[PDB]
Amino acid sequence: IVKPNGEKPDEFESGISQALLELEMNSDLKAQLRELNITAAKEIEVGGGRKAIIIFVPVPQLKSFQKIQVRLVRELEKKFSGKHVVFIAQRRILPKPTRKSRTKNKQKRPRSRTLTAVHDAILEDLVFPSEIVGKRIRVKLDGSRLIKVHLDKAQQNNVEHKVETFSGVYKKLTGKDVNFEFPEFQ
Amino acid sequence: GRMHAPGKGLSQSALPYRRSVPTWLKLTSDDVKEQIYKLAKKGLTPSQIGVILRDSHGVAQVRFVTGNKILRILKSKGLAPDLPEDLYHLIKKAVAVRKHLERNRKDKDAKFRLILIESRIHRLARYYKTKRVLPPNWKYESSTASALV
Amino acid sequence: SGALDVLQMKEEDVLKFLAAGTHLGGTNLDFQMEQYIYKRKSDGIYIINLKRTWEKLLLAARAIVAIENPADVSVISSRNTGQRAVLKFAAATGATPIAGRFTPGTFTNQIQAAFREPRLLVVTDPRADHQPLTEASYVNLPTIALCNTDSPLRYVDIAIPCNNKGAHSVGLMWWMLAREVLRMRGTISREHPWEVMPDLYFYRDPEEIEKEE
Amino acid sequence: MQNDAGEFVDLYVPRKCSASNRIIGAKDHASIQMNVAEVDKVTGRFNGQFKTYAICGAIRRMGESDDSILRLAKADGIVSKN
Amino acid sequence: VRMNVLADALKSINNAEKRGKRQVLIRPCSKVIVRFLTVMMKHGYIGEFEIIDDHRAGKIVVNLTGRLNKCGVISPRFDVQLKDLEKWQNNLLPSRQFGFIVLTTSAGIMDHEEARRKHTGGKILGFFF
Amino acid sequence: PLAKDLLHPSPEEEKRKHKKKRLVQSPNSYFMDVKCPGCYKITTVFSHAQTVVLCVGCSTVLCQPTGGKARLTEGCSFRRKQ
RNA sequence: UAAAGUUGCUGCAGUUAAAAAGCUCGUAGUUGGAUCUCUCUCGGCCGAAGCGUUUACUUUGAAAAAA
Repeated sequence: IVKPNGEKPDEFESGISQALLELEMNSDLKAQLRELNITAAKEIEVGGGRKAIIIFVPVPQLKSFQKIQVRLVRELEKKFSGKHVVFIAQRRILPKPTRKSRTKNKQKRPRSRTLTAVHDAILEDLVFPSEIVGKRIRVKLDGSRLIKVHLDKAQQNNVEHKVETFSGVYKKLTGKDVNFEFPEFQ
Repeated sequence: GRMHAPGKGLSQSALPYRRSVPTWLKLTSDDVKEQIYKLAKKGLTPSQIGVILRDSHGVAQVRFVTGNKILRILKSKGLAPDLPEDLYHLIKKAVAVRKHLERNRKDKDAKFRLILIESRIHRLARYYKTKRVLPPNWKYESSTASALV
Repeated sequence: SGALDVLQMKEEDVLKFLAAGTHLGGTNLDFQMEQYIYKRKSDGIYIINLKRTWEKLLLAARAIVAIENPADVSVISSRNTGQRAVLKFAAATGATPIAGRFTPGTFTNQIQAAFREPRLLVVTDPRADHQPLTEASYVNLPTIALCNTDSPLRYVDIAIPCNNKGAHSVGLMWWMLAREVLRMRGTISREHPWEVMPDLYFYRDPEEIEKEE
Repeated sequence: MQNDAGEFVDLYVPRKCSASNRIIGAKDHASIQMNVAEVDKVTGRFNGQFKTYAICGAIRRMGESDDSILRLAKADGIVSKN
Repeated sequence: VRMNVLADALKSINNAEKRGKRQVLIRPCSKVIVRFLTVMMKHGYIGEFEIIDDHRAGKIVVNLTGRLNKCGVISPRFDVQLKDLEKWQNNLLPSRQFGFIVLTTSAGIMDHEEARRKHTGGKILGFFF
Repeated sequence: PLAKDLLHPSPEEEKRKHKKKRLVQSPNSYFMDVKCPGCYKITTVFSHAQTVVLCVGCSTVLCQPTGGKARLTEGCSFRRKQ
């Protein structure tokens, strides 16, 4: 099932929760999802006519959601046909404390709740089966920044097709151009 | 370079890029915490605890498995020493040098080295006093030092 | 070359190089000749990558060809190991030879008897031909050199990485350069082997000519 | 070069090193302008064209004229890759 | 010890440009260094650069186009008003036709011309021409 | 010289470097699963262990600390991880 | 006063021309690595009491004897 924070339901989220319920009914992982939960689910066009689906997970469940992440993504790729599935936790970005504000931040903003840390965690989670082994921010002649990510070559073929979908998902919920490549050394 | 020596050594640990628990390590975070607690009960400092966790248990970095540093873990459990490890070792070295100097009073090199060690002790104590790790009344003396050791 | 298969290196050329010891450098390596060496041997000898040797020889031949007055190329050799090779190269290609001692001021002193203003300069050894090379830095003179592993690359514009110590290697390199320059010019074809052979460019010890007479 | 009206007011435009882009001076006698003959791709002969590379005297003094000219030729397709 | 990482970065760039190198490695990187390099790039003085992410502090590989005469830091970071900008330009720049003084203002890091356009003073970080 | 690509060092050159002067620093050390014929379980040993490690199922020395890499006792099979 | 960049903040010198303390430690002083992108009320398309931690900085405005 899906439990949102802003007390608002969605039909695509309803379908994703129904798919998770079906997985709970009949699988070898029924004992896993009966405590886990999701928060939201969104479809976005990656390029051409393709589509990709992003699940959103509470942080404490995320590691548990990463024990069985590959099985679940394969199951939902089979069920949702030619659509890739990515699990990115629901991370809140607190605003940078300026000089003009009022009473909504009485405590110091944690680093984990900053935009930089949240986006780094989003990048780390968006490619979960492959581990990040290097990052290069190249600044183009016009000042725009292209991120190039080096992924572990131990698990390459499982995620090589997922590039140009990783990048689209990142561009959609982060706004930064990101590239993915595989280096000879880790 | 070195604080009190002309050396410009470069040797130090070079951490890997990844901040993740290694694949070979099956120990859970609570298991590492329990091992740390046992090692601390045995009377070992966080440096020694990390050394024997790395060397025998495959724990490359306790921070990347537990999410917390060893000294912070010990403080949270409540079995951390009164004064920090580096300051305690500096005070121990100063006490040893002073005990040597009483029976060897013509050792001017020992006096020079004791001055250097006590300068390091005072710098570390001032830092820990600003960070409130030590009480603001804490002072290093030439008589009560062996009591703290 | 430029990946032009008509310019690619042949089996016969490789055999000539291996027989002359062209690939065999010295025990010392100039830091600017690192890119031309394949690997050091078990006895401290550096092996010269002959693909890079062919590439640099073709580049030098291209530079020589783009001088439509052949006498405006000066071929210099101070060592005896390359004097006959330089003379043969000058005869075949039309360049101007300086075999023997290079008189300082040849390029700079307008009044001297041997004063000349070449457009390109080719030398057998930058170490042994350091005097013309330095004068090349006075009159805007591009320079080609046959460089060993320990050769100094100052004022050397096209450095051909080859053994330039042995007489066989020096003669073969000069013969190959003349062959490439002629082939690019148009005279003599790239299909059948050149009617001249490297042993004409070689140097024979006076005892060898005595043995041959 | 240009004034407000747009006309060119320089005596001449000095050439720049093909390796370092730095201006080659009027009394830099150690600088060279070398031409590399272009070759027909099928016959392998001089077709009358060439590539021009200017190297200042500083680079030649440093011993980097060889590397610079080799790299300029490689980028022009004269030198085979690797 | 090391202070003014921008000074070290600009010194490395200057020394590499004097040597004729096409690239320079700057370490450690910083936000001020990246902003200064971007201001340099928009005027075509250095060209593109890449930020290597090591998990303590960044490095920057800056491609060098041989258009740079001098890049320098002004330490300490003197606070500059719009009136003193002309005096700083006369002191530091080779000509009124080119050369930029980089300032950190409340609107960001920018050259002196953009500071005049935005009508703001600031603290002088350095210059390049 | 004058054109070294600092963004893409060759792996041999980067392994030649000091572990801190690399483009991204990486340790030269490693962890090994070590196994003794007189034992029924493996253990994890740091390549540069500073303590004397003992067999988990026996009382035998496993590696002796040295200046750098530890000296693994003969007869023990060691395999690097990662 | 300028010349005097022969008082050097801009902007000087200190191997041999005048000059780095014999050598370290050390308090004050000076300097200090990366990192963080505007809310309860009132006379329904407005208006606000503010404490958002402040300071430096910068810009603006006010006020500031003529000569």
